[PDB]
Formats: sequence, structure tokens, C-alpha cells
Amino acid sequence: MTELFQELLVEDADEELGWQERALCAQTDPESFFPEKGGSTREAKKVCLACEVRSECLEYALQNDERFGIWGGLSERERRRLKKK
DNA sequence: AGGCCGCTGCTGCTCAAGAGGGGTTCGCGGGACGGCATCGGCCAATTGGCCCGGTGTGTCGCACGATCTGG
Ligand code: SF4
Repeated sequence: MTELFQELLVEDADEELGWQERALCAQTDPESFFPEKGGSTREAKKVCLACEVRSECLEYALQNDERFGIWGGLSERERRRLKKK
């Protein structure tokens, strides 16, 4: 349908700062990614599943070692066990 | 001979080598002190699963059956 022939051939920016700009969650409620009280961690996991820079997000999160929120489709203890493994 | 009334020339301002003695800085270190930063547990708390148990209302999968248009 309205796919623009996979981004088409009309582009003038020819400039990218980094993989932040390709983040899908930026098009989405930030609050849902930090479940307070008990919360849930599956809808935002589904959102991350379709992210095109999931690997980069996971790598950056692990390298900087944030212990809050859900990054790369994984929550805190998945990151912790991956770090410990 | 002094005072004074003019002339007349001149000048000036402006537009284009050690040596000693003493208080102070800072500069390294140098370590001591106190403090805040990091890591096993840990249980019973909101959301959200995950279902029983009743019908109904309303979509969908297909049976009998009538009307109508084309073949
Ligand atoms: S993987 Fe990272 S960048 Fe992608 S949507 Fe999830 S949190 Fe955002």
C-alpha cells in the first residue's frame, strides 16, 4: 500500500546522528517502558520486538549498565543474568 | 629723555656583578580521617493472567427454499 517503494528514492537529508533516531519507542509512550508499582512488561516487549535497532539498544544499555526500565526487549533481571552469564 | 601711536617683521596654530640573609609560597607527598557507594537476600503487594459459571446479542458456517436475471 503506502510503502513509498521502501523509502523511495527521494531523500535530501543524507545525514544521520546515530541509532537513536531509528528508535521505535520514541513513537510511543515513554511511561509504559518503566512499569511502576507492580506493572507489566509484555506490551512494551512486543513494541521492542519490532524495533529495527534492538541489538544496538541492548548493546548500549549493557555497556552503560542501566538497572532500570526495559531495553532491547529485555527487563532488568534478564540483563542481569546475561551479564552474570 | 620717557611715554605713546602706529608700522613692520617674526613666530605660532590649524585645514588639507656578584654574594649573603630571611620570610613566604607552593608543591609534592603523605597519610589519616570520615564518609557514602556497592552487593547477597525477600516477601507479599498494585497491575495483569486465567479461568468457572450463567444466559443473551450478535457475527459466521453452513442447510432448505423463493425471486430474478441471464444463458
Ligand atoms: S529496543 Fe530499545 S530503542 Fe528499540 S523500541 Fe525497545 S527500548 Fe526503544
